[PDB]
Amino acid sequence: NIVLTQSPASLAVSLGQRATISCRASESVDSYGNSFLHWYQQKPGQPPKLLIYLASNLESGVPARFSGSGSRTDFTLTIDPVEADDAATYYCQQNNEDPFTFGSGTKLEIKRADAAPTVSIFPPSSEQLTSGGASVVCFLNNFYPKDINVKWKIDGSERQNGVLNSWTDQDSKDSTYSMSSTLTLTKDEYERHNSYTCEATHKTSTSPIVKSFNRNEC
Amino acid sequence: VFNATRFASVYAWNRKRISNCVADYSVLYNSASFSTFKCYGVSPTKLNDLCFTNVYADSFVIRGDEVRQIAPGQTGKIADYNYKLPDDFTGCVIAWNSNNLDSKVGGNYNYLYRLFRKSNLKPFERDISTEIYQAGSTPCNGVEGFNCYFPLQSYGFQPTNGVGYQPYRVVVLSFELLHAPATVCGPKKSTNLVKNKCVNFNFNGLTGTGVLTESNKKFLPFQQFGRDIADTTDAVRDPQTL
Amino acid sequence: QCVNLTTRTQLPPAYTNSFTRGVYYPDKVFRSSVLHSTQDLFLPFFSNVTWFHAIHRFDNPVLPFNDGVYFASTEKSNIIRGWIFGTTLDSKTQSLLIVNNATNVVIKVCEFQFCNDPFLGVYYHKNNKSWMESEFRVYSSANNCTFEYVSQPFLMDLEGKQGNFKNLREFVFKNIDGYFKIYSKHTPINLVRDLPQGFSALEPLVDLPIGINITRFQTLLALHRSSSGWTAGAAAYYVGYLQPRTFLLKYNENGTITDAVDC
Amino acid sequence: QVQLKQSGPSLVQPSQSLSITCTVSGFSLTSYGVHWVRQSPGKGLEWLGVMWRGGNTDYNAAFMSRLSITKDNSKSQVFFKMNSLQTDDTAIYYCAKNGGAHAMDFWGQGTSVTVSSAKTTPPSVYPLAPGSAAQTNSMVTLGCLVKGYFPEPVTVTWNSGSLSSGVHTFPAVLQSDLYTLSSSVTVPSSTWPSETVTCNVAHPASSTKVDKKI
Repeated sequence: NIVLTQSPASLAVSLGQRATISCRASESVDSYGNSFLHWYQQKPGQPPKLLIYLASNLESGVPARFSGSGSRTDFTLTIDPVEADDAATYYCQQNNEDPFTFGSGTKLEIKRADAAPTVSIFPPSSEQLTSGGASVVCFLNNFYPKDINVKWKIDGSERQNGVLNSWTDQDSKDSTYSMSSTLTLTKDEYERHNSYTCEATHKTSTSPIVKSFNRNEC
Repeated sequence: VFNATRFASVYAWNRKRISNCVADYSVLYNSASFSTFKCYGVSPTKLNDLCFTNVYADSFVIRGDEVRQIAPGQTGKIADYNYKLPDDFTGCVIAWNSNNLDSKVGGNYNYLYRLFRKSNLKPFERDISTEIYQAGSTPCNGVEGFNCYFPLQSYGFQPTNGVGYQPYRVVVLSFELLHAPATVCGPKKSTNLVKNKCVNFNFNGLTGTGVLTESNKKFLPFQQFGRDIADTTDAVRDPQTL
Repeated sequence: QCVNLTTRTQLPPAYTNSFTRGVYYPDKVFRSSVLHSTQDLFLPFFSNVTWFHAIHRFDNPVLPFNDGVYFASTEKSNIIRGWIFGTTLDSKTQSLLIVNNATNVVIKVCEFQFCNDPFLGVYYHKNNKSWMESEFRVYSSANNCTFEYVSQPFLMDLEGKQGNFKNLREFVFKNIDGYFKIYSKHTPINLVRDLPQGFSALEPLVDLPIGINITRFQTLLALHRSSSGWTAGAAAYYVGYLQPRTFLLKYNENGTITDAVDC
Repeated sequence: QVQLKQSGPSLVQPSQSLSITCTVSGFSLTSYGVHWVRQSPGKGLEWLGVMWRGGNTDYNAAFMSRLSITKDNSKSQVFFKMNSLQTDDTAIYYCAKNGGAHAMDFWGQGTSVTVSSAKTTPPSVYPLAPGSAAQTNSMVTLGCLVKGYFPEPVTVTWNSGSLSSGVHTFPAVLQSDLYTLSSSVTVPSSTWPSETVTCNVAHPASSTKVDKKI
């Protein structure tokens, strides 16, 4: 049982600095002439890919910012300079001993300035209301940090049964966060009350995110 | 070798044995067409007018930051397991860009290089074997797997590579001069002709100072220069047309 | 390969006496109407030299090359095809191989694994002659070649002719700091006995900067048959050992050596 | 050029077995051993096993007793025999080309394996357009709602992937025998409602392609 204790779980590093993603191992070393690991990078919308094999060799196609080293137990990945297109999850792979397990994965994040989320509500189309459903979506995009709490509040009574959020990790190029909040209702529930409000609370935004809309506004 | 149709790997290089001919080395140094031209122990302009016993041109491809490994007194995976040069290597290493030459659609992943070997290679020792070796005392007994690494690694070749990751067509000119006959040399400069005047001369066979004239004297085509009764400088054969 | 000729009649190593042969231009110093005294590897005049025959008696022994060897070939059918030089004449080290197959003069230096008896074979020499060579059993294989040379294409007279000796081909082989200087001289003759009583200076042929140790040598011979039941034509060659002695060189008004003197 | 996509499975039920075949392209199967991993069950990537160059197989401590790899040299296909699948085994299986030191240089698309006996449900593809009272700042925000679909995989884009800078896709939530997917895009007013924008949605699990103009 080889458990690569990859630490930390995430990094908040600004542009131009040096990010340090460690990877600890227990078994084993002295395979041939080294004991290093293979490093990968998986974006939120792309499968993983090999950057550097054995933490000390060259690889074409990837930028020169990726480097690293490592001791017999602790292995280090070096990203210097941290640009605005390297926000993704990095892993390490055991290859000198079976099982060839992987690490827990460190989420390298770009430390941008704090920003408030947007607000925009999309009531259901004529086709949805005609069929019988009513799906309202309230998008809160382009915010930082990931601390966001969206709660749908129907003016008759707060609804927390059909709510559902899809939080997206920090994209590679777009250094901000994004989350889609949805609410499943029927035409009777949508036509029950007139005004409906999308409420949310963000860490940066001192004022609450509030946007109300009427059932007839379509 | 400098304009080869295909360049081989760092471990299976194409060694061209040069012997019994002449070739200028300063013509390529001052050509401004190649990127790197670094000689160890002797300047490239000094060896241009010096003979050698044999000259081997080892053609292979390596990355920009990998050229430092192929040199005397330098270690590395390619310098220890693929192509070991001696610590007293008095040769030269020429390199130039290859992105617009050896690249293809989707990248040229045909080049390979050995990461590890059972033992270190000796100076000037080629090894084209792909034998899969074992890591520890538990051998896999043949096929790859279970801590049995494959010796050769894939070679990334993309057009958007960096200056250190760029592959270069390397041509290592290993020079050697021993007590054996010196079969490799370089060419000389242009020629002049002035007659009826005391002037210095240096022909193909001899030099000195004298007055150049013409006469009906005969000369054996199988000889270079003549001598008088007292072994003094006499009429000689023109190195040019007879 | 390992096929030995059965037509070779065992006879003792007869010899002759060179009158004044074995003289050449020792260097590239042109001279005219002077007597140049110089010490180099020449054949002593009125010395004894061996007599080997290549006929239906066929001698091709392994003879030494320690000090220097001089060749003389009286031929009426152009039986000579080349020579072999080396330390032990095998694939253990480098060996200088000279071949003349009537199309190209090949000169190479490799680890030639020479056969027990190198020769070339002419097929159908009696009826529908055509004087064509097809058998090439000089050596089996070669490894670690250091020198290669191939002359321009040509056509040598392969016609086996009878009568008196008409071709006098003489050569000299020596080593000076690895620079092997080879000499040659071809002149017509009308001879019916051993080496003629005369004089002829040999000119430089080539200069091979090889740099090998040579202690023995052999000679190629052509055979005819219409590989043990093969015979040869009509030709003979001679071997003379050189010595570092002083000799005079009588250069004529044209600048060619016409006479010489021993010490 | 290099393709290592997976296909073969029709319905993966819990406590059952089914084989997965991964395509081999770009290299000879007898030269490199296809690696196997799954898509982050909780923590980061996890290892499943690796096939030798025509020899034996190695597996992880957790997946040795449940999963098995079989190499078919006659058909040039890599089979992956699954056994005793549970609800927590739902993840995307990936194949990869072997490097030098058992690395994974190249990667494929794989296939979405969902361990559940529920029936196939088509997607409720509808566009998320702004209302008549919606405001704008010389740019409009558009979205697509792909909700109530099962099983994975599914594809969502804008105009067959015309834009890539302002296009954003959200992760699919793993619900009880269901999934919820959505998307968003920021385009200028000159592209909508001035020009026609169509959200392309494809569900390879059901082979259904639903296009909805915004």
